[PDB]
Amino acid sequence: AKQYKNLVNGEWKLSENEITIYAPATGEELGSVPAMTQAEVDAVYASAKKALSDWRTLSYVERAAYLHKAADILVRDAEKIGAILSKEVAKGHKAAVSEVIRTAEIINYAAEEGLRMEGEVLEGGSFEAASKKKIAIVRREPVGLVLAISPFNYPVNLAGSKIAPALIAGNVVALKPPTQGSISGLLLAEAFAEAGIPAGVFNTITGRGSVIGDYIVEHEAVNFINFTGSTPIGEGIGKLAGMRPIMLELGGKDSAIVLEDADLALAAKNIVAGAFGYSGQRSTAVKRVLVMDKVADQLAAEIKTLVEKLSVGMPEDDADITPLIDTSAADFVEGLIKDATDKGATALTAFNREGNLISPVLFDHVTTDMRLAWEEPFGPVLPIIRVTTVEEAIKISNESEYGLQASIFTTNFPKAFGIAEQLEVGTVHLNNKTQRGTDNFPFLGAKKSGAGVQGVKYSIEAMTTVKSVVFDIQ
Amino acid sequence: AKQYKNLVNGEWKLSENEITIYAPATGEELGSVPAMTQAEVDAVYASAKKALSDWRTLSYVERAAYLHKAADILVRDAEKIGAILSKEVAKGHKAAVSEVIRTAEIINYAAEEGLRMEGEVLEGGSFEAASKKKIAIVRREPVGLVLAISPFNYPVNLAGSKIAPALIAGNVVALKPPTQGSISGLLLAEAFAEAGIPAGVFNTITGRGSVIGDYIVEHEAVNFINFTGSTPIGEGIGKLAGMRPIMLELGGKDSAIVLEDADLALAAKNIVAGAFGYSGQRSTAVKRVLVMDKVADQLAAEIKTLVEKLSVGMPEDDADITPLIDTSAADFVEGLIKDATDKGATALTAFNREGNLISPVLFDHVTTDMRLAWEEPFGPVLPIIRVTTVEEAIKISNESEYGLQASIFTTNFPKAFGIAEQLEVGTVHLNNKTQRGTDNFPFLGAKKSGAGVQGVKYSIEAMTTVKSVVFDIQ
Amino acid sequence: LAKQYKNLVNGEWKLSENEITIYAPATGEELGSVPAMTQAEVDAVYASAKKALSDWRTLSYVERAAYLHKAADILVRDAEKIGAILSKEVAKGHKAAVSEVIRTAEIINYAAEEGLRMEGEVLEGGSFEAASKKKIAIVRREPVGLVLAISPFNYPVNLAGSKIAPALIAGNVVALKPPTQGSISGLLLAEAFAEAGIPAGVFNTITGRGSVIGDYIVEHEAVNFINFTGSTPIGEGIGKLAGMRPIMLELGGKDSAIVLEDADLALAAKNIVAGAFGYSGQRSTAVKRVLVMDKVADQLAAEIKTLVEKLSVGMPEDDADITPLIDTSAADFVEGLIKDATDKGATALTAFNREGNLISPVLFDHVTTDMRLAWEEPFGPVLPIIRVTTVEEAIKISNESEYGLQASIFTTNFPKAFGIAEQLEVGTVHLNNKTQRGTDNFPFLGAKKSGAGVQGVKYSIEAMTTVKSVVFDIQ
Amino acid sequence: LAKQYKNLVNGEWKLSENEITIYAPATGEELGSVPAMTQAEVDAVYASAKKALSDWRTLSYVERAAYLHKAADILVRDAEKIGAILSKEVAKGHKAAVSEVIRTAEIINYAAEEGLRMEGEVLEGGSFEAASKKKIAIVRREPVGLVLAISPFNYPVNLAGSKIAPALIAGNVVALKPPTQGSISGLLLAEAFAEAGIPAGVFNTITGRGSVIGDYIVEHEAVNFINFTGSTPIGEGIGKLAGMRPIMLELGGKDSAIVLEDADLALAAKNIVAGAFGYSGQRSTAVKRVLVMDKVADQLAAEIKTLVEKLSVGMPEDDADITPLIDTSAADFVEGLIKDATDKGATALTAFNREGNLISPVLFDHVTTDMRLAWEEPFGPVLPIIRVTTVEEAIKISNESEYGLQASIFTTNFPKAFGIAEQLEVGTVHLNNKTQRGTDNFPFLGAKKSGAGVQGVKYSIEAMTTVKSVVFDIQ
Repeated sequence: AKQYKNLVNGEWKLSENEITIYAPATGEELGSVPAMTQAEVDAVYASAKKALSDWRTLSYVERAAYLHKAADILVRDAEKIGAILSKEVAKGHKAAVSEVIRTAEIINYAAEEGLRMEGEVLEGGSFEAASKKKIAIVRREPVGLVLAISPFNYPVNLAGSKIAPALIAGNVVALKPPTQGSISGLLLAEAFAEAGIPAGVFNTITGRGSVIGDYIVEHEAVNFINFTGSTPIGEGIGKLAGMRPIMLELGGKDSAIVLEDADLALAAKNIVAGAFGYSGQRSTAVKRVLVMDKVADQLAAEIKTLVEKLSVGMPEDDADITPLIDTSAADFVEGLIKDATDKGATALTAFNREGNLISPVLFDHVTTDMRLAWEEPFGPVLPIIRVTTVEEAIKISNESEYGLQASIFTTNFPKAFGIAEQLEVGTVHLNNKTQRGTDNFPFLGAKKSGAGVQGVKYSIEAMTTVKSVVFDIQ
Repeated sequence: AKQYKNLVNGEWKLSENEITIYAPATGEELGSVPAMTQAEVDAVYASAKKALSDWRTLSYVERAAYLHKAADILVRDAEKIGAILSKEVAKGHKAAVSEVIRTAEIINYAAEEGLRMEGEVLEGGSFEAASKKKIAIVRREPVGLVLAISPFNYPVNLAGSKIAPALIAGNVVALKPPTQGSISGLLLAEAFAEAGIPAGVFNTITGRGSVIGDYIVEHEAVNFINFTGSTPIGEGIGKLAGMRPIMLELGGKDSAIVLEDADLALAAKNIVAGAFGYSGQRSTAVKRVLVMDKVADQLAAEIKTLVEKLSVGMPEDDADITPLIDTSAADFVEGLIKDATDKGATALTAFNREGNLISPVLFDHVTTDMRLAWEEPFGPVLPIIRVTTVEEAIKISNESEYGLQASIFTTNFPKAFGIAEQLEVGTVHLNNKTQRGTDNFPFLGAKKSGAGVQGVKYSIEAMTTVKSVVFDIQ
Repeated sequence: LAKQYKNLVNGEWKLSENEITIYAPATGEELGSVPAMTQAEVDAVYASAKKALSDWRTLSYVERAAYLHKAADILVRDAEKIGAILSKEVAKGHKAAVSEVIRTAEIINYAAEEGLRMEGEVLEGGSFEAASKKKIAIVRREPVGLVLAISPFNYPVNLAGSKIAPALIAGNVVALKPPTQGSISGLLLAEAFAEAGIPAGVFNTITGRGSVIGDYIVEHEAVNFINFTGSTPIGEGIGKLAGMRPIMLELGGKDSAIVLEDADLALAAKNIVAGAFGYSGQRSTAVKRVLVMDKVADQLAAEIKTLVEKLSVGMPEDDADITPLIDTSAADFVEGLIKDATDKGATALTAFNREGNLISPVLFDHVTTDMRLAWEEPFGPVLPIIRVTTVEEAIKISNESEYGLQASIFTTNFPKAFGIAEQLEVGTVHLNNKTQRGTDNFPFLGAKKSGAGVQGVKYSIEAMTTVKSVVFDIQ
Repeated sequence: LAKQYKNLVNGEWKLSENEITIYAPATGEELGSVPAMTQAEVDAVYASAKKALSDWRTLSYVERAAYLHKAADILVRDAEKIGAILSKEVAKGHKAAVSEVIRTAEIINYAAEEGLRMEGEVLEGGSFEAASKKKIAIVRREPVGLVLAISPFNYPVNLAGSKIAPALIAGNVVALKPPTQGSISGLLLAEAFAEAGIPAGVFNTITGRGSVIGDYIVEHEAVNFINFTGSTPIGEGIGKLAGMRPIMLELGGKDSAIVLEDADLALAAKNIVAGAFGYSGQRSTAVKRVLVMDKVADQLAAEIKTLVEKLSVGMPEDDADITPLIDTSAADFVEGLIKDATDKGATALTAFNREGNLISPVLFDHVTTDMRLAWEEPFGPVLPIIRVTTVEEAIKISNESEYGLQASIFTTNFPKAFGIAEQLEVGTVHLNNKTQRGTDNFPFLGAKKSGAGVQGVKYSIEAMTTVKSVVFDIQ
């Protein structure tokens, strides 16, 4: 347990006050992180804007080199970092190390994607004959200062997924990790520091959201806000952003539509893996099964068999189901479970809770009057909602305020594509669980699920603008 | 003078209350536009969302046919529409007709640009070997209901520049013109009505900002806000946008940097043309001259002689300088002229005001102490600021809160490019006035100049999103 | 009614001292004559084209597009007039011939709008080495120069315009050499461009005997690009005569229809027959061999047989499904394939009949790969059904062909169909539908002997443009 | 010291019954020997490549990229080992030879990362016709098959890797035929791919005598694509042997450097001399004629003269600017161009000397269009200065050449330079800098006799790929 420091203008800085961070699964004290003041935030942003001029005028090759070096150090330190990440957010140990490796893969991919950035030459003669000698040389430029806010459930992966695309394009960056997860974000920062990233190009901010939460987002120095977290926090960010560009990755309630001709064994396998991965603490998780009545009984029984095999225990033992992030999270999940039971749902697996470790709960015969049909639990509970027509399944799917992803299980792929067109989501996975991977694919959501398009090349594009130079050929 | 009506769900609807419109130059009564209630706004949006489903399922070529017919109708009625448009916002008669013709060019170009919408196919094997059989089919979709808000100084051109890109992409649209400029916006709507646009696919809103101003923007049926107007109004819109995507075309203070090796006569021609067009009531217009001392005196003389040749009079006579949009506008410009005179600027041309018809005022020896060096006048007044180094011109240029376009006048193009890379603007014009065109080129502004990227293909991309369908090849 | 037709040369209409009489293949009716150009007259066409190139490539895209749109308008106006003669010249159904002219106008309009929004690119030296971070490349599109467009008899207007309009929008000049059978239809298409006001020499035509100018028009150093549709052997020859100059070749095919056990057999049969016997099978893109899993072969053969029996057999003016073949050699060849299959023991499910060069549609079942009909492109109304017992065997037999234009897969398992498509050596695979070139914005290409280059509108434009790079250092 | 080298054949190293001994062109030193393959041994190379193609193209992009990155890493490691031998083999400066190997590694790495993230497209039938609005085309990239790569003596590693890496990342298999003079350097490159673990048959080498296998390796049916850099006459012969198969040719140049009256003459002279005399002028891309406005010609000539007189002349081991030319025939040819210019009255501003095949750098002024040096590519250290009176004249003379690779424009008026560039019949125009292929992400192409196809990394990958369309109807 160390006293961790922020990276500020090439230096490691403590603050007057600090926040002690405990392992959710064991209460073990892991260390402290600084409680930055609003003025300390100003200093970070000031250092970053000063470094921006020299950073954006480097070559793409040179900026890519730092990112590649940082990714190499992350791979080297994957076990060290993953061990601490595992404790900090109660994530299975092996899964935590895999998160660090995936972050390195994304950083390397972003570097090589961004370095081949291309512009366009537009012909005035495409629009009016009199301007045929006028051409526009359109080149990309960084937006400036990117504020990256990562989430507790991917405190390294969804930090690097923001940082690396921003840096390659010439942006400078300030990372605000979640307090629960700030140790992991600082451990990611060290790899960038050791890679030699110039002073102020990349910095970190830590503190409680009461002191600095709104402040870091409102600050006029910030040119882009890239956030992953809860919908209510993300909606608040949208207001404070003003005219500034944003990327928001918010909640989800992904539907898994199972038609009558589906491969029920494949459906059940994917639904359980996607729904209960990391105890259901993921935006891109199967969170409601919309199953045609004719196959519902059998599908529910095969899902139940797989849920009962999920291990329930501690992160260090690589348990499928680990304790939730904090007591409020599990209290909210328990309330949803109770509301379903009170309204008549069938508990195919039994609710149990020891501390914040909730056993995986599978409900059948869930109806739309139950909170569990709509509210995102961020816990290990899955509702099965029976439907009688595919039109009903589409309407119930679309009635959700969320629209991140959806799955369609069916052997009729032309019909599945037609269904996909009508779903109000970013991505539809056919005969597979929802997921944001592979990380080159676009990742986005409709409605309250957020704004902007992620995925590596899409993040790069989102965090750049264009500069047009127009002249007349003579 | 007639009673004008809003296009709502295929019918021309009146309101209980109405607003009488008068020509700003003559006081002639041109007619009345409806003063909608919030309930009538609700009905407009309900019609749009109800028409969205059928509209988005049409083929691209079917949507393009409506736009082509609307543009053909505008060309037919260009004289008729321009004649009234000239009265409504005191634009030169010939320039008003040219606006309508240009709008049709944009509408046709948008139709053909958008109908060739392509998707992309991404390989899971680009990122990891285990996903080589997984591919993503990424296709474009509309964002939903687009609220289009046009400006008084281009009430047709910068209405159609938003409507056509939206429509071709399968969005539905509600056009909120400015009250002064609503007749022209409704005349534009007639062209779309006569083209047979399905009921609810395109609608108009008119009314008072105090009743429906914020209501139309914050309404939850609106999925995209596309606005051109003043920077304080745009800032208000960004706050009300929340998470929803926006496009804002706000103010400008475009600088014209004139170096020592410049063609001073050519610079003066372009500077005067760009600065005093439509009496300076344009966001993209030379609004300040940053000239090196050595050539300042000769440049000022060449600019002065050209300002003296500008005609000053009534729109129907095609005067270069016409009466400003309203008395508040002229009052504000008079105050900037007075503040510069009182601080010691040399008026190379005489300030004369007759009603709201202000004569073109050219100031020399302007300094950063004066309001005219920074504030956007939206009137026929042009400051000349002398600088000693290129670094000083760049610093003064970027110190503005606006960053729309810039002009560089020089014979050294490699140097001009290096300067353009440092200017915080969307577009840099070499040896030419700042201008929005050609309409296929990107049009964007940095800082308080707005958000998002316009130009035809860029507009279409902004007002679409993507839908990814992922599946495994077997 | 048998007019004497003229070539469009540098804005003028020119006869030649000798001529070639064109006869209707279905009736023998004399339709007119076309000039038999000398090599010296070809020289004049090419000299006029290169002269016009300088002023044509320097027009704006908008100006070039306006000419194309006008020409397409005129084609739509005269679609009945032109289709009436096209039908006679190549013995194509009257309604089909008119539809060809309409489809050509749609391609021309689409090419103009596709080509005018062509874009360049800006590349960063700093993408590759830090020392060149201030060096940028401004890359803009340019035409290749003079494009020789050679159209085919089976689409003498459609696959003339598919070359002319993409070439013209990008700033190329064009010379159209139709086939003798199809030259009248090509000159009628030329009328529309002339009336559209296309500048003198920007678009020209050439007609003549192959023994006089056949190789000459290709070997001429004035030609910078050859865009050809026709037979494989004739296309192979052009490949040698082209030298280093770029080419596009649209040659023959032997498209396979793979029918799996889970396929909708009735739908598969409908698509197979429509694609196989359209225009009497005289189409490079067309189902020319059914590879059917044995479990469903009997039912599929029965479904196909009943449709083939319903095909009409008659004259172009009657819009018969099966019209007379292009000439006597073509019909003899088809009869030879029919006789080899019969002699080797194939089952004729429909009756062979021949009146002149009008061959009735022949469906064969139980075809084996020792039969010529299994491999050789007939360009006639005959279709073999070949039974297989595994998908792997169907893939091997499909890929053993020297042709690789398109393939159809009929199945309800689309993930599997995609895996099969990855292994098929073809340009395009159609799922639960017949092979086809359309829609004309899609890519159209063949592997192996089926051709060279990628067509479809935007792809055809890219093939007939090059790049001009301007590199400078920012200071 | 002199080693016996072997070809890489299906993952094994093979000798041949006969071999070819390679000697250092600067010293006559015996460097080693390479096999003299027979036609049957060529058959075995191509058969092994075609067998490996199926397994190679079904790998993921990342897997293929990993092999390329490993090979480059090995190349950087052995850059001094390989550079030292390359220096001797083609009489290139020792330092410049090592740099060529390093640049090859850089190009290989760039091609790996460029190729792995190439994408397909989804096209809408509803863009062309309403009735097809539910039909979509899923268009993905596929390799062309076996790529024959032919590298040149002047860049035997760099312009081998510029073909091998783009070909491989796209899923093609490759056979590399280096030039005899340069075959050792080509086989040393092959070792780096072998040590990287490239699967057997995916990459192979061929060496032999042109009189034995010269045409055979190109005419072979197994080859699906020929990618060649070398002389124009050799490249012309490849075009006809290629048939319908796609090709890329990098041939000769006669790049003009147009110097206008407002140009910085001192900077123009520096760039002209560095470009014209690099590697003794043995480069297709290189200033080979100066077209200078007569008002500044006198001052430019003296500025060029001063720098030419400073160039070092000597052995590769000493890193001289001017090294011995590749062989005697090449020096004889350059001497004949120098003599023709002298005999026709040109002014020699620097003296002509020839030690063996080491020719001193000759600058000629007052060169006229009747002199062979004004037109013919010397591939030697001689540079003509040609005085013009108008920019129009400079454009005309430039465009009269049968070569059209690149051109330089030296001036302060960039809008005018851009207008001049549009009129130049070349691939790339450099403003106020020497002509050059780099940076290697930029397009590299030539007009007229200067080649065919567009090079540069991403352009090379696109040229050696095709498309596979899968079309279906949404329900």
